[PDB]
Amino acid sequence: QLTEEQIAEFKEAFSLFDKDGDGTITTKELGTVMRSLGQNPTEAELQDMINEVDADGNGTIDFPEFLTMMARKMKDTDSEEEIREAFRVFDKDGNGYISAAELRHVMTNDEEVDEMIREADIDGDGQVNYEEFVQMMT
Amino acid sequence: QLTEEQIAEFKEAFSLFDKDGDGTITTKELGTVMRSLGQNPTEAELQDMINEVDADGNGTIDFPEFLTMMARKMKDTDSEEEIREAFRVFDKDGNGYISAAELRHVMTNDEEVDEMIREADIDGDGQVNYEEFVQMMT
Amino acid sequence: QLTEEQIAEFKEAFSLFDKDGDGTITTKELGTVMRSLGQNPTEAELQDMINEVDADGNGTIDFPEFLTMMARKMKDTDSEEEIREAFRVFDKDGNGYISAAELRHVMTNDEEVDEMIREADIDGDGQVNYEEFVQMMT
Amino acid sequence: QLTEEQIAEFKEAFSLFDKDGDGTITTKELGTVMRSLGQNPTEAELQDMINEVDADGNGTIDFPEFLTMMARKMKDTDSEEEIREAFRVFDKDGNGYISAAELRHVMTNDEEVDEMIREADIDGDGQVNYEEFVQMMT
Amino acid sequence: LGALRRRRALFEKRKRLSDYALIFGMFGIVVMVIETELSWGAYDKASLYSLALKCLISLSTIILLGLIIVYHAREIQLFMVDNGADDWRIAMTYERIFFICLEILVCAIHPIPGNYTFTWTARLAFSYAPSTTTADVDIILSIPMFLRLYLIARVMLLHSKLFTDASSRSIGALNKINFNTRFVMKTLMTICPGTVLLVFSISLWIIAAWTVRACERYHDQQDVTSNFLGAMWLISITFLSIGYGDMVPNTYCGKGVCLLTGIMGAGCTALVVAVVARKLELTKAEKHVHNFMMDIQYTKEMKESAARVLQEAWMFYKHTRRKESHAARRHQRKLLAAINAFRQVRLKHRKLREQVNSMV
Amino acid sequence: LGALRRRRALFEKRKRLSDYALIFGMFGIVVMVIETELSWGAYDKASLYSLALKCLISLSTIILLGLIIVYHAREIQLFMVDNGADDWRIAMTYERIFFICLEILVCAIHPIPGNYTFTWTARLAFSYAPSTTTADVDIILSIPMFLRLYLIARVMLLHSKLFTDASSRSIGALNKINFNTRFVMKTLMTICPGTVLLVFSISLWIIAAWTVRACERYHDQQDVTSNFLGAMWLISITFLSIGYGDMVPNTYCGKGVCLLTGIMGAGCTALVVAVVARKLELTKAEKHVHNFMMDIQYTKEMKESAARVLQEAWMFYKHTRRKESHAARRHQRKLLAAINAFRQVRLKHRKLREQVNSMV
Amino acid sequence: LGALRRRRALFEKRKRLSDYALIFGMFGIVVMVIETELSWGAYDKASLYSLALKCLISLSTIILLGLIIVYHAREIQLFMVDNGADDWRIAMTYERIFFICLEILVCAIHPIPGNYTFTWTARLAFSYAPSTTTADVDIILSIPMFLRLYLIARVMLLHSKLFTDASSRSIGALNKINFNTRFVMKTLMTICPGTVLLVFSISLWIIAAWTVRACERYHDQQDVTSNFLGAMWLISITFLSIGYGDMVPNTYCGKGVCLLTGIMGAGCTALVVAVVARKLELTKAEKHVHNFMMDIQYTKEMKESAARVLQEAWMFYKHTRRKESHAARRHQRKLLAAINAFRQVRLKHRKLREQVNSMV
Amino acid sequence: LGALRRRRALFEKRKRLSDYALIFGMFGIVVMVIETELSWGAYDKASLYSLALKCLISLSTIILLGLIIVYHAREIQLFMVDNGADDWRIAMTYERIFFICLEILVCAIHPIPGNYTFTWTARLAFSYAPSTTTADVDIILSIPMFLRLYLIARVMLLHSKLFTDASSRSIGALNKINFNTRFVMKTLMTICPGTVLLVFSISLWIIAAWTVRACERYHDQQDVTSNFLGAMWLISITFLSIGYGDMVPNTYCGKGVCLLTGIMGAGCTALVVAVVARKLELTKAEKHVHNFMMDIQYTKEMKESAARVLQEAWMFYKHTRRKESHAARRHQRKLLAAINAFRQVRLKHRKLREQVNSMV
Ligand SMILES: COc1ccc(S(=O)(=O)Nc2cccc(C(=O)Nc3cccc4nonc34)c2)cc1
Ligand SMILES: [Ca+2]
Ligand SMILES: [Ca+2]
Ligand SMILES: [Ca+2]
Ligand SMILES: [Ca+2]
Ligand SMILES: [Ca+2]
Ligand SMILES: [Ca+2]
Ligand SMILES: [Ca+2]
Ligand SMILES: [Ca+2]
Ligand SMILES: [Ca+2]
Ligand SMILES: [Ca+2]
Ligand SMILES: [Ca+2]
Ligand SMILES: [Ca+2]
Ligand SMILES: [Ca+2]
Ligand SMILES: [Ca+2]
Ligand SMILES: [Ca+2]
Ligand SMILES: [Ca+2]
Ligand SMILES: [K+]
Ligand SMILES: [K+]
Ligand SMILES: [K+]
Ligand SMILES: [K+]
Repeated sequence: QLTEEQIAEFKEAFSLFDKDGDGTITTKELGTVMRSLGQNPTEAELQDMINEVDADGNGTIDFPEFLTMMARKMKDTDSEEEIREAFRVFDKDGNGYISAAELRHVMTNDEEVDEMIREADIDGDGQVNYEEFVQMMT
Repeated sequence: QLTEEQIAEFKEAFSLFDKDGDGTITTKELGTVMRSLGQNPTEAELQDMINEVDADGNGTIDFPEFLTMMARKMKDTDSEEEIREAFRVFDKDGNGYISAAELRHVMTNDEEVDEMIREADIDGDGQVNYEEFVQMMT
Repeated sequence: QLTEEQIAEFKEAFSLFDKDGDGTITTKELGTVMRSLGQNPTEAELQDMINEVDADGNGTIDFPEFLTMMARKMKDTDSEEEIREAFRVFDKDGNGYISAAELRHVMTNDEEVDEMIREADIDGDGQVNYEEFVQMMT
Repeated sequence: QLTEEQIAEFKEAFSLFDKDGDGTITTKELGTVMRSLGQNPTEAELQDMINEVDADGNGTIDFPEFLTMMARKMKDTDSEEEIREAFRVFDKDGNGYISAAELRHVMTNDEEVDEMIREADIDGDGQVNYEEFVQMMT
Repeated sequence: LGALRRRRALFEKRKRLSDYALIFGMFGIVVMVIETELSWGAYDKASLYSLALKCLISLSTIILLGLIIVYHAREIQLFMVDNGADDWRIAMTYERIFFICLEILVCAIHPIPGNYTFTWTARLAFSYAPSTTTADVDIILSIPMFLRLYLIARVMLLHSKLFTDASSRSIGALNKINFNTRFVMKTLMTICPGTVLLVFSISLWIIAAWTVRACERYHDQQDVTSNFLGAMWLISITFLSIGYGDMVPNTYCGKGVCLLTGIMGAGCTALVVAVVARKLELTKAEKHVHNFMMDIQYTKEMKESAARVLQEAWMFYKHTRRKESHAARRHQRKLLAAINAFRQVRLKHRKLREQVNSMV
Repeated sequence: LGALRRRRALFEKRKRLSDYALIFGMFGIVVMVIETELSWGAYDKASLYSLALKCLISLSTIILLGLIIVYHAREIQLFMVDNGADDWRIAMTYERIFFICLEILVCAIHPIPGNYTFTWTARLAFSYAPSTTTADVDIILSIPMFLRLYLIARVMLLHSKLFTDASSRSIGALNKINFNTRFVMKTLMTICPGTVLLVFSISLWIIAAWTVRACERYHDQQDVTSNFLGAMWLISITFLSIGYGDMVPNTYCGKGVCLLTGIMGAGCTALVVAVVARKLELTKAEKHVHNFMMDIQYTKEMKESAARVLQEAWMFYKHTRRKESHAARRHQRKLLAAINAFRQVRLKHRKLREQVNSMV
Repeated sequence: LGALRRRRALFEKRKRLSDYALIFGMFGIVVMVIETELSWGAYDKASLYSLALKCLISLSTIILLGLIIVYHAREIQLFMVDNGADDWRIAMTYERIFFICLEILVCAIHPIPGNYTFTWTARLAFSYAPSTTTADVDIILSIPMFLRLYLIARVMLLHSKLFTDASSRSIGALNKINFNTRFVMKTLMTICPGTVLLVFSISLWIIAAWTVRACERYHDQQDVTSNFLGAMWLISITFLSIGYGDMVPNTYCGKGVCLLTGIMGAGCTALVVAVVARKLELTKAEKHVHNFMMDIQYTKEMKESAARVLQEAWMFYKHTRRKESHAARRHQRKLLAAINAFRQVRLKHRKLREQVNSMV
Repeated sequence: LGALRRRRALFEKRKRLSDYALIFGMFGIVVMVIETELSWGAYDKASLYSLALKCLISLSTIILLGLIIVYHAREIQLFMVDNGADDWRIAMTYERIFFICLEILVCAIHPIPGNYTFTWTARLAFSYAPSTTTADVDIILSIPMFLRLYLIARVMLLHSKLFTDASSRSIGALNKINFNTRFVMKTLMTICPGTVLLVFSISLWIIAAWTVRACERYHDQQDVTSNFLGAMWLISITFLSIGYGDMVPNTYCGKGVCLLTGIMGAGCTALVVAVVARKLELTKAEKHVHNFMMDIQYTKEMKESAARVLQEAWMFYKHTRRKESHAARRHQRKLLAAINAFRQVRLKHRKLREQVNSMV
C-alpha cells in the first residue's frame, strides 16, 4: 500500500477541499474551491464531474475515491479524459451515440469505415457507444 | 454558376451564422453572432439590416440571399452602403425625404441646386427620396 | 455689438447643448452633455449652476444668457467663481452666513478682524453675507 | 499630561473620523472612513474593532479612548494585537477556547506541553482562554 | 458683450504678431546660416557682403524685438480685459517682467556688424595636441540664434484649433482643463506620434550637425568633423548612443552639442518605446475578429485531431488483431502522439475561450 | 453570383502572379550575389562568365517587370469588378500610376551587361588618408536590388488565410476591419513575436553585412571590414549599439548602412522591450494557481510562527520563574523576534488576500 | 498617556540628532574636497595648512561618531518605550549591533593627519605603457567619505510629513502600511519624478566626476581625464552609454567608477522609460474633452464629405446627360474618390464612438 | 494505488539522479577551470599534474554520462507507469532519442588526457597585424564544458515545491496548468525578480570573463584583455552596451563571447525595464493612504488660500478707502495672485477627488 508520506500528502490535498472534515467532499465544497480558483462551474457540469470517480454512487467522494482520482490525475496526460473528449466531439448531435453518418463525415477531414463499424459494434446494436469506443481505443 | 470550392466556402460561412442548420438565418442567430463579436445591436437595427438583402421578405436569409449579401460585401467598398449613409446624413429631420432647404444648407459647407432638384425629381412630387438619390448617383 | 463670426461660433456652441433647437437649453440637455463628458451632476447642483446665469429666472438659458456665460467663461480665470468658492469654504456651517467666530478661526491659519466685520457689514445685520463678501472683494 | 502640540495633532486625528463633530466616533463614521480607505468592513468586524478600545462600553469612542488607541497604535508593532492573532490562529475550532488537542497538534510543526497546560490554566477549568494566554505571554 | 468683441480682436492681433515674429526670427536664422557659410570661403569678415548680410540680420532682429514688445503689450491688454483691471501696472508682476526680459535677451543675440576676433585654444582629440586659432566672435553669437525656435511652439499653440474655438473652449472650461502647450503636445503625441517624432528629430539633426560643424571648423585642418556629412554622422551615432569614436569633438562647443544630443537620444528612446508599445496593441474591433478566427481554427484542428486519434486507435487495434506486433507498436506510438496533440489543441481552445469570456 | 466567380478567379491569378514575381526577384538577387562574389577574384568584369551571369540577371528582370505589369492589370480588372466600372481609365488615378511606376523603377535596377567603371575616392578611418580606386559601376546597381523584398510582404499578405477566406472576410466586414499588411503584422507580433523578431533581424543581418562588405571591398587593402565575418561583426555591434570602434566604415555606403542598422536597432529595442514585458505577465489561469499555492504557504507559515511565539513565551516564563536572568533576557529577545516575524507573515497574508479579492 | 509624551520627546531628539549628523558629515566631506584640491598644487602634504584641514576633518568625524552613537542610544530608548522593555540588553540584537558597527565604520574613514605614501602603478590606456608614482594614502580614505550620504536618506525619511504626523500615522496603521524609505521613494517618484531624477543624477554626476579626477590625477601627465570638465565629460558619456573611447580610465579606481556609472545609467534608463510612459498618458478629463472635440470634427468632416459625394455624383450625371465623356470619366473618378473618403471618415467616426462607449 | 507508490518512488530516484548529475558536472567544470589556470604557468601540458587533473575530469565525465543514462531510464519507466505501457520501445520516440543523444554529446565534451596542439592565427585589434601560435587543443574542449549548466535548470525545476507537491499538482490540474520550466521562471520573476536578475547576470559575468581570458591568453603578449580583471571589464562594458574600444577582442572566440554578451545585455535591458516599471507602481492600500493624505493636505491648503484671498481683498479695500493708491495697487496684485493660487489648489483638489472616485 501507499507509504506514510504519500498518504499524509494526499490527506492534506483531500482536506484542501474538505473544509468541514466530515470525510466526504460534497459538491458544494468543490464548487467553492473551483470558484476560488477563478472558474465558474455549473451545477450540472459539477455533478457530472463528481460522479466520474464516484464508484459507489453515494454522491460524495470519500478518501479512496479521491485517491483513485489523484492516481489518474497525477500523470501528465490521462488517456481516459482525452478519449472521452474525442468521443464527445465525435457526437455532433449530442445524443451519446455516434452512427455511421458522423463517422463517414469526420473521416473526410468507404470500406475502411465499414470495417471500423463492423469490428467496433461488440453488442451488434447497429451503433457505436462510449463503451465500444473505449474498447476500440484500448 | 459558382464552382464547388466557392459554394463550399460560402456554405461554411453561412453555417457560421446558421447554428441550427435549418437553412435560414433567423435574426436571433445573427444577433448572437454580433454579440459574440463584441457589438450590441438593437432589435430594430438588426431587423432593418436583415431586410436589406431579404428579397422575398420572408423575414429570414436563405442561401441565395446570403450569396447576394456576400457578393456585395466581398468588395473593399460597396457604393450602395455609402450612398445610403450619405442620404441618411443628408436627411437631418430623419423623415426619409430631403427637401430643398436641407440641400441648400449642406451645399454651403442657387441655380445649381435648383437644377439638381429639377433633374433629380423623377416623379415630380416636389421632394427628393432614396430612389431618386440612387438614380442620380448612378 | 458682436461681429458675424463671433455670433456664428457662439451660436454653434449654443447648439452644441441645444439638441432640439427650440432656442433654450433645458437642464436635461446640459445634464446629458455633462454625462457625455464623463461627469455625473446631481439635479440639485445642475439646477443651482443653471440659475447662475439665468437673469430672468425662466428656468432655461436663452441666447443672451449663454452669451453672458461665455463672456465670463472665456477668460482664463473668473473672479466671481473664485470669490464664491472662497465664501463657500469660509462658511463651515453651510447656512450661507459667516459670523465672527468662523472668521476669527480661519484668520489663525483681534482688532483687524473687528475692523473687517465693522467695515464689511453694510446692512448692519450683525453678520456677513455673500453680497457683503463680493462688495468687500471688489 | 500631553503637551499642546500633541493634543492638537491627536484632536485632528480624532476629527478625521469625527465628521459631525459630536465628540464621539460612531461606528458608521469609522465604517465610512475605512470604505474611503478602500476596505470593505462588515458590521460585525467593525463592532468588534470598536469595542477593542471602548473602555466604558457605551458603544462609541470618545477622546480619551482614542488617545489610548493611538498610544497603542503609534508604535511600530503592537504586542497585544499579535498575541491576540496568535491565540486566534491557535483556536482551530473558533470557539474561543483552546484545548490540549490543538496545542499538541500545533507543537508538532509530551511533558513540555503538559507543563505548559498546567502552568497556563490559572483558573483550573481544564482549558486555556485568552486571559490565560496573555498572562503566560507577558 | 462689450468684452467678447475686444477679446476676439485681441486674440487676432496676438496671433498675427506671433506669426510675424516667427517669420522674422526664421529669416534672421536663415541669413545667419547663409552668412556663416559664405564668410568661411566665399569672402572674408571684412568684406562688404558680410557687412550687408549682418546689417540684414540686425534689421531683422530690431523688427523682431519690436514685434515681441507689441505682442506683450497685446497680452497685457488681454489681461486687463480678462481680469477687469484698469491700470497696466497691475498686470506687471515679477514673473511677467522676468519673462519679457528673457525673451528680449534671447531675441537680441545676433552677429553685430564689424570684425571682432578672439583667441580660441582647443585640445585635439586622440592626440591631445593643443591647437590655437584667431576665431571670429560672430560664432558665439550665431549659435544662440537657434533659441528663437520657441516662437515655433508659441505659433503652434496659438494657431491650434481648440485654443481659439468657442465651442472647444466652452467644453474645456466645463471640464476645468488648462489649454497650455503640454496639452497640445500630449494630443499630438496621441494622434500622430510617429510624425511628430520624425519631424522634431530630423529637424534637430540638421541643427545639431550645423552647430558642430560651425564650432569645429576652426580647429579642423583635415575636414573630418568640420564637413557637413561628417558632423551629421557624428551627431547621428551620438543620438543613437553608438559612439564609434573615430569622430569625437575637439572643442568645448562640439562636446557640449554631443552631450545634449546624447541626453535627448536617451530621452527619445523612452518616447520610441512608448509609441511602439502603444502601436502593437490590437484594438477591440481587431481583437474580437482575431479571437473569432482563432476559435474557428481551433475547432477545425480539434475535429481533425479527434479524427486522427480514432484512426490511429483503430489501426492499432486492427494490427493487434491481425497477429502483428511491430506495426501495432508503431501505431500505438502514433496513437499516444495523437492523444497528446488532441490534449494540446483542447487546452489551447480552452485558453482562448477563457480569454474571450474575460474580455466580454 | 456573376461577380463572385470572376472575383475569385482574379484573386487566384493575382496570388499566382505575386508568387512568380517573388520567385524571379529572389532569383535575380541570388544571381547578383553570386556574380558580385565571383567577379572579385574568380574572374574579371570583361570575362564571358560575367556576361552570362549579368545576362541571366537581365533576363530575370525583364520577366519580373512583365509579371509586375500583368499583376497590376489583374488588380485593374479587380477594381473594375468591385466598383462596377466598365472603362479601365476609371481605375487609373494619380496614386495608382505613381505606385506602378515606383514598382517598375524599383524592379528595373540591375547590373546591365558590359564593363563600365567610375572613380571612387574615400577617406580612410582613423587615418583620414584618401584612397582612390577605379571601381565598377555594377556595385551601385547591385545594392538597390535588395529593394525587391517588398514582394515578400506582398506574398505574405496575399497568402494569409484571413485575407482570402470567405468566412474570415465576412467576420471582418461585420466589424469593419481593414485587412491591410499592418493588421497582418500586428497579428504576427501577437501570435509569434519571438519568431518574427528572430527571422526579420537575422535575415537582415546577412543583408546588411553583405552590403557593407560589397561596398567596402574597394577601399580595404587589409581585409578587416571587407571580410564577411568582419562586416557581420561590425553590423552586429552597431545594431546592439555597442559601437567598439576598431571597425568603423571607410566609405559613404558603409556608413549609411551602419546608420540604418543603428536606427533599426534603436527601433527594435522597443519591440524587444514590448515583447519581454508581454511575456513576463502571468495569465489568469497561472495567477490563480500561484495565489492559491502562496495562500497555502502563508497559512502554514502563520501556523508555525504562532507556534514559535507561544513556545518562546513559555520558555521565557519558565526561565523567569526559575530565577534565571541571562536566559530570560535571551528568550525575551527571541519572543520579540517571533512576534515581529508573526506580524510580517500576517501582513503579507493580508496583502495576498487583498490582491486575490481585487482580481476576483 | 505616559508613553506618548516620551515617544514624542524622543522623536524630536532623534530628528535633531539626524540633522546634526548630516551637518557634520557634509562639513567633513566639503573640507575633504577642499583639502584634496588644495594639496595638489597650492601646498604640499607636509604643509601646516594640510595639517590644519585634516585636523578639521578629524574633529568633524569625532563629533559625527558621537552623534551617531547618541542617535542609536535614542533609538534604543524608543525601542524600550515601544515594546515595553526595561533592560537595554533586550533591544541589542545581532542585526542592530551589526548595523551600528557598519555606520560607525563608514563614518570613521577620513584622512588621518600626517604624511603617508604608497607606490601606485597603473597601465595607461590605448598605449598599455606602465606608469608608477608615489601617491599619498589620503586618496584611498577620501573617496570612501562619500558613503556618508545615507544620512541624507535618513534625514529625508525622518523629516517627511507622514512619518511623524499623528494623523498620517493613524491612517497608515489603519491600512497596515510600513513607512520605510521605499514608501517615501515611491511617493516622491509618483508626485515629482522628474525633479527627483534630475537632482539625484546631476548631484551624482559631480561626485563621480570628482572621484574620477581625484583618482586619475596621479597617472595623467596630459590633463585629459584629470581635468574636471574632462572627467565630467567621461562620466556623462558613460552614463548615457555612448562610450566614445578617447577618454577611457587608466586606473582601477577610474574604471570602477565608470563601471558603476554605466550600471546606474542602465538602471536609470528604466526609470526614464517609466516616467515618460506615465507622462504621455492623457488623464480622464483630458481624454473626454479630446474625444468630444474629435467627435465634433468627425461630424463636420462627414457632413462635408457627403456634400462632396452628392456634388460629384450630380456633376457626373450632368456631364453624362450633356453628351460628354472625358469630363464624365473625370467626375466618375472624383465620385469614387469621394465615396472612399466618406467611407474612411465614417469608419473613423464609428471607431471613435466605440472608444467613447467603452470608456464610459 | 499500485501506480502512485511506483510514481513517487520514481520521482525520488529521478530527483536524486538529477542532484548527482549536477554535482558531477560542476565538479568537472571546476577541475577544468583549475587545470586550465594551472597549466598556463604552474606546469606544462606534458606534466603529470596535467595528466592527473585531466584524468579526474574524464572520470567525472564518465560518471556524469552514466547518471544521465540512468536518469533517462527512470524517466522511461515514469512514461511507462503514466501512460500504462508495457514495452520500453513504445516510449522511445524520435524527439526523445534526439534529446538523449544531445545531452550525452553535451556532457561528453571534456579535455582528453594527452598533449595535442593546433596552429591558431588571429588578427590583432587596432593594428591588424597577424599573430600565430601553437595553442593546445584542450581549450576548444574546455569552453563547451559550460553547457552543463542546463542541469542547474533541471535541478531547479525538479526541486521546486509545486512540481512534486500533491496538493499543488491537484490545484494545477484543476486549472489545466503545465508545470514546465517557463512557469517556474515566471513565478521567480514575479516573486523575486531582482534576486534572480542579480544572480543570473553576476554568475554569467564571471563565466564570460573567464571564457574571454582563456580564449585570448594565447594571442596577448601585453596582459591587457588576457587579465581576469581586464576581461571582466571588457565583458561588463559590452553587456552595458558602452563599448569603449580600448579593449576589443583579438580572436574569434573573444569576439563571439562579446557578441553573445551584447545580445544578452540587449535582452536584459528589457527585463530591467519591466522590473523597474513593476516596482514603481503603488500598491492599492499604499495608493489609498497616499490619496487620503493628499486630500487632507489639499483641504488645508484650500482653507489657507481662501483665508489669504479674503485677507488681501480686505487690505486692498482698506487702502483704497484710506485715500492711498500705490499700496492699493500692490494689494490688488496680491489679491489677483491669491485668487489664481486658490483656483490652482481647487483644481488640484477636484482632480484628486475625481481620481479617488474613479479608483473606488
Ligand atoms: C536589440 O534588440 C535585439 C533584437 C533581436 C536580436 S536577435 O538575437 O534576434 N538577432 C540579431 C542578433 C545579432 C545581430 C543582429 C543584427 O545586427 N541585426 C540587424 C542588422 C542590420 C539591420 C537590421 N534590421 O533589423 N535587425 C537588423 C540581430 C538581438 C537584439
Ligand atoms: Ca465536506
Ligand atoms: Ca463515495
Ligand atoms: Ca451521433
Ligand atoms: Ca453499441
Ligand atoms: Ca437558423
Ligand atoms: Ca428569405
Ligand atoms: Ca429632410
Ligand atoms: Ca421623389
Ligand atoms: Ca433645448
Ligand atoms: Ca432664460
Ligand atoms: Ca457660518
Ligand atoms: Ca449682511
Ligand atoms: Ca460622530
Ligand atoms: Ca466610550
Ligand atoms: Ca479550540
Ligand atoms: Ca481558563
Ligand atoms: K554605446
Ligand atoms: K566606442
Ligand atoms: K561606443
Ligand atoms: K549604447
